[PDB]
Amino acid sequence: TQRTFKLDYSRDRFLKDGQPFRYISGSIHYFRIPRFYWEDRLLKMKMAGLNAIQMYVPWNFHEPQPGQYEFSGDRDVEHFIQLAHELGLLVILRPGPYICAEWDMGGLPAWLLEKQSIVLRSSDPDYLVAVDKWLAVLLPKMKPLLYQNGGPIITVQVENEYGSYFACDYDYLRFLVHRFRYHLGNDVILFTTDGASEKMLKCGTLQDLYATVDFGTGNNITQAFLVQRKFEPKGPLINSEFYTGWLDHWGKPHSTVKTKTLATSLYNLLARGANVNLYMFIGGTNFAYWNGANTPYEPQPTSY
Amino acid sequence: SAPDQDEIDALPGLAKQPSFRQYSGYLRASDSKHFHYWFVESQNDPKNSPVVLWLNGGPGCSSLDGLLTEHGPFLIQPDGVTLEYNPYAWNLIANVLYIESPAGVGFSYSDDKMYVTNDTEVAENNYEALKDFFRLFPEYKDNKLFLTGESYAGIYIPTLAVLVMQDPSMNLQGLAVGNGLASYEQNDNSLVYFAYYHGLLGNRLWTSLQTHCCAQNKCNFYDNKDPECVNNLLEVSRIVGKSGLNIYNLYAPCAGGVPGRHRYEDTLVVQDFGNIFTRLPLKRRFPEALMRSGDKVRLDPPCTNTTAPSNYLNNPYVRKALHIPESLPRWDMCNFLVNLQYRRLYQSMNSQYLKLLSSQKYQILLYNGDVDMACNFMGDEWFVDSLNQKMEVQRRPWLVDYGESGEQVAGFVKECSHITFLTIKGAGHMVPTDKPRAAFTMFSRFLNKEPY
Amino acid sequence: SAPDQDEIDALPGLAKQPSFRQYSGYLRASDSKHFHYWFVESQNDPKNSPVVLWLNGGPGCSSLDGLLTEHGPFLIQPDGVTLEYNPYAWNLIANVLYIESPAGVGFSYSDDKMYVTNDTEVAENNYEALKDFFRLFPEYKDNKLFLTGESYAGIYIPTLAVLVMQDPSMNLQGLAVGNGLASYEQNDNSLVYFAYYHGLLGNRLWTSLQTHCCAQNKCNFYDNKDPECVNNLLEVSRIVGKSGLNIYNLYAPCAGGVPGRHRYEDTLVVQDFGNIFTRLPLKRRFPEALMRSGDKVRLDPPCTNTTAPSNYLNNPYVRKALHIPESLPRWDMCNFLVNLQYRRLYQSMNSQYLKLLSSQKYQILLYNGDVDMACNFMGDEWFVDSLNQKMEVQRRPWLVDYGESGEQVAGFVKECSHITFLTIKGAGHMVPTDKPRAAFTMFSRFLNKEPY
Ligand SMILES: *[C@@H]1O[C@H](CO)[C@@H](O[C@@H]2O[C@H](CO)[C@@H](O[C@@H]3O[C@H](CO)[C@@H](O)[C@H](O)[C@@H]3O)[C@H](O)[C@H]2NC(C)=O)[C@H](O)[C@H]1NC(C)=O
Ligand SMILES: *[C@@H]1O[C@H](CO)[C@@H](O[C@@H]2O[C@H](CO)[C@@H](O[C@@H]3O[C@H](CO)[C@@H](O)[C@H](O)[C@@H]3O)[C@H](O)[C@H]2NC(C)=O)[C@H](O)[C@H]1NC(C)=O
Ligand SMILES: *[C@@H]1O[C@H](CO)[C@@H](O)[C@H](O)[C@H]1NC(C)=O
Ligand SMILES: *[C@@H]1O[C@H](CO)[C@@H](O)[C@H](O)[C@H]1NC(C)=O
Ligand SMILES: *[C@@H]1O[C@H](CO)[C@@H](O)[C@H](O)[C@H]1NC(C)=O
Repeated sequence: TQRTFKLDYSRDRFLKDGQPFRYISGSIHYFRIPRFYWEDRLLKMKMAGLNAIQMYVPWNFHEPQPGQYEFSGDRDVEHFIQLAHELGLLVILRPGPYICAEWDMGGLPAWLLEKQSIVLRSSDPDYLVAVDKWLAVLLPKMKPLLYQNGGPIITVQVENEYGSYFACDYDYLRFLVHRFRYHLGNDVILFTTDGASEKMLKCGTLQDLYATVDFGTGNNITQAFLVQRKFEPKGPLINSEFYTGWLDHWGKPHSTVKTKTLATSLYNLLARGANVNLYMFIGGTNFAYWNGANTPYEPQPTSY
Repeated sequence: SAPDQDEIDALPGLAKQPSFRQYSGYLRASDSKHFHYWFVESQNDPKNSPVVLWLNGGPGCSSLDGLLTEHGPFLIQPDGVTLEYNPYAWNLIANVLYIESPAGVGFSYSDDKMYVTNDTEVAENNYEALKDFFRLFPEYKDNKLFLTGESYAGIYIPTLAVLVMQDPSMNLQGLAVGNGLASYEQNDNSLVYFAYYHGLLGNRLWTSLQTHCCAQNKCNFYDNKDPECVNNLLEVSRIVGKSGLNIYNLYAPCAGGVPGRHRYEDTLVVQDFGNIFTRLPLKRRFPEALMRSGDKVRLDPPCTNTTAPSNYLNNPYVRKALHIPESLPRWDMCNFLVNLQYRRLYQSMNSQYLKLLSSQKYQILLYNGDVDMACNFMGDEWFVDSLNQKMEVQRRPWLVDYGESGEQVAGFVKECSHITFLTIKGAGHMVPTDKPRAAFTMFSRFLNKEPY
Repeated sequence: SAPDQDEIDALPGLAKQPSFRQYSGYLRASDSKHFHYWFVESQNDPKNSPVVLWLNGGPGCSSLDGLLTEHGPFLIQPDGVTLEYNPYAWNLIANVLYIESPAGVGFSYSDDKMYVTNDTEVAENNYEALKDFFRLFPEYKDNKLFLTGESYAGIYIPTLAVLVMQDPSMNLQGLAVGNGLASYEQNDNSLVYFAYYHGLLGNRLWTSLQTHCCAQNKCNFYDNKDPECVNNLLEVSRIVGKSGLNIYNLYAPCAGGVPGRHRYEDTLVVQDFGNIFTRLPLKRRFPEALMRSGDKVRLDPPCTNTTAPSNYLNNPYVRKALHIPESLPRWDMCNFLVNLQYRRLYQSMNSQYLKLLSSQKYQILLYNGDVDMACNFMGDEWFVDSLNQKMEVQRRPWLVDYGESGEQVAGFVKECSHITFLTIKGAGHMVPTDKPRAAFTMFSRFLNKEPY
């Protein structure tokens, strides 16, 4: 009756309690929706037939000021995970520390910028120290929620399109991976997500860490999973963010993608037996200053 | 601490970057000479993992062979472009430091470009390189240190070990030598026996050998002067070298074939390390080879295809990443010129092993692949028996378990206090290439001093 | 002509039916006994292709092993359901007749069900079966006939050959024996040497053996009575049998493992053919095994997984297709009871080989896998050297070419007029399983009498 979840390299899949498994997940951000309504969306997610969720932990949402942490009520992410477990949903946790996500500063707290020349998402000693401290705070809360400890957490993302960042630091990724293994244990399943082109995986992937890609309906699916397999010859095919829609910008016309086109693409992905997460399943809300920005500057609106 | 200018940003041909830190640079040999090093940190808790030094043999061959092709953290696939992680790599439980020694081998060099050297100079250069290493990576001085190598490193390692024994700053915990040449006499004799009992000589040759080279139960295959005896030994060497057998693995195929055409281009491949039958009058086929300008010569092991490793190390992006001065010429696993100009000085390893055994503080293990003829297991078991040490465990076989496939025999082990002999069933000169997993299990139990 | 009732309509588990004709039936052994045969016609011009008889050894093992697992027209995949054509099958250039002999082995039987027999009875039954075969398939009487076999068939074949030599109707053209037991004395001696030179004995054991079992250059490992000598030999046999080594292939894995648990169910697996160390006082572990009713016992080779072949031959649709009476019980590669009740009569093959050499009309070749310990190559080379024949070619190695991979060494060959010794480098007891292609090239040049 012991819960043995691990990747099955032989049969290109997951194994859950000895049984073949692949997940069909949707993204839900507990923070872009008020806690009053969490259950609601999650139940709808269950009613849609998803068996897992893929969610981000925004560092800035819990530590607005250095050493000040908020984790209760609307701030109680752990309660959100527990609620998902109570609904019979599994959880894919994506704790960053950078999440992108059209969210402010990719989740990183603005007070990091108190060092003017500090570098984010690099081997900057002060950045690495702050990241480490955040992990040492957040991850022990997630530990009892791990699948092997009886909770809903089955896999953990370490980055987000790291291949798009200029640094191409593999020491940084190694440092993150060592700290994640240290705080969470060797049992955890760790994965990455990057744009579906080998150029990004070049700087995103890492030994001792599973590699996945993301892509929407405007990508050759065969080519995308071939790209993944070039980095993961064995194991499940995974699209961690199969885009069902797209973000908006103020002034830019609202992006719309036809429903049934997404449906056809989703069927195609499913027919390969891969693991897919629908980003986003619910978008929720851009509160007071939680929006992000692109370059050339174009802020995302309140509606998500 | 670590030299940032030596750290490896990335290695081309690898799809996913290593999860452990790895450095590549140069260590201070004698002022002009600068050894080429490649350090790879443990894949689990490197800060507290033992430090294992690796040296290849030759003399004149690169220690990057054990890394890129035997037990390094990654291995070159046949395409010579892609690198695949090795589930049986030695770097899974230890911090391995590979050293291309002496100068001129691989990426090692010297200001004066004097590739000629000798046992004493190589030992002094190795000791100075180890001191520099410990001064460049002070954080690993405390880690348990082990000296390992293969083939000709069977001479290098113990002589260097005597030097290591004189430095209290180095935490020497034990030593391990794979298929080492303990004694040219014991090696040549065991080789002749091996050849007869492995169907390489024949009863006619065997009878002649016993008649012209032996006393009653005493055979002299080392410095025998009997004319027909020497002729028989020359025939034996002809058969071992250029009749088509793989001196590194009797039971393995020959890469591209040796008894066919000698060469297909103007590049000559030499496979004589000049360490076998040294006291026998050989034929000077080296002067027969053209000495004209532009005649490129390279030293490669017999029936071994070095193409892949060369094409990797010689790849501009890899050479750049590995901080290798663009000045230095092309890369080869073994340097012909180094071997040709090498000066052998030691005769037997008796004194070295006696020096190491006198302290009785280090755990030493010698392991031999049972299909090798360059340093056959018999010669090393004879040597170790001739050491006349106290027996701690009577010879017996040792087992290894493979994924859902039951227990299997990996070899035999003889244990005397602080020194052990072990065979690896089915492995050749490059034990990690033939029996990766068994090599890893034995290495792990050695390093961890867990009795078998 | 051919017996229509014996023809094979089809064989289950095979996706595409054979392109050559194949029969399966029974040949008249002594009136009560009826041998089980399996004839497979050549895949090219069978009407004019030579007839090669194949016999396995034991004593008490099925000749269907060489077919379904060594050099038959098809091989059983690990699933034990599917059959795949073999690109290296002996039936590519010859008509091979496999005979399960003696009665009781495989699908052979007798009215009286007297499985007990002896060398002379087995030879007479084989001769009567050959006569019946030639009377059932008169069209192949003219085809060149060759007698081949393996292991214990090293006794069977030459004694039977003497009978074959008395029949002018059989077109005996030559004979070939793979890893045959030419002499228990020469085999035990060569085995002890093999064990020492292959790291199986150790210097302590070697010294004791030389002290208690040898004259000066004379060793007696056959009928030595010295007490400690016999104890050392018993230890040797313990190590060879039940320490984890594969007596059929030193360098190969052990199927499921022998030094683990003895058995996992109420089926006991015996791996002693009782042909080795016969003059040595063994321990009666057979009475130790339970004799109670329902204790099923089967004879299988050490570290060999016979499951697949059994599950194929024992499959109702295959048994039906192969015209096998439903009465007969389950199928095993070797019959324990047959071995237990077997009576060995011949001591050495000297007289048989002298009888075959006196005619000087037949081409004979003995080939041995260099990693076997049941009938090691050394014992057979010694035997052949002890035959004192005229040397025609001094011992040398022979080559074989593989697809775009250059020439390779396959072994060594000694040629005396009409009789030759050959080694197969890398092959075990079942040479076709370890070196299929080399086995085929050697077989082809033998049959075609093309000198190497
Ligand atoms: C030693 O290893 C090197 C590794 O690169 C081998 O080189 C590769 O050899 C293969 C087989 O000969 C070549 O494949 C061939 O490609 C041609 C087309 O160019 C095709 O027509 C042939 O049928 C075959 O597929 C491959 O191109 C070649 N690659 C390189 C970079 O050299 C070399 O053959 C090995 N030699 C020995 C003696 O082991
Ligand atoms: C000897 O050969 C026979 C050939 O049939 C082997 O039997 C097969 O063994 C494999 C491996 O143990 C079995 O596969 C297993 O299947 C189960 C599901 O039933 C699965 O959970 C395991 O992970 C594995 O895949 C296979 O079913 C079995 N088939 C038959 C017909 O027996 C046997 O294991 C071999 N034994 C030895 C000692 O070599
Ligand atoms: C994707 O690319 C592969 C090969 O690059 C091709 O076979 C396939 O038809 C393409 N499919 C789409 C939908 O572009
Ligand atoms: C090795 O070569 C150096 C070159 O100067 C020489 O000084 C030294 O004496 C040589 N070694 C021996 C043992 O002679
Ligand atoms: C073999 O057994 C038969 C059984 O009747 C017997 O007649 C025969 O004499 C035996 N062989 C020898 C050589 O005694």
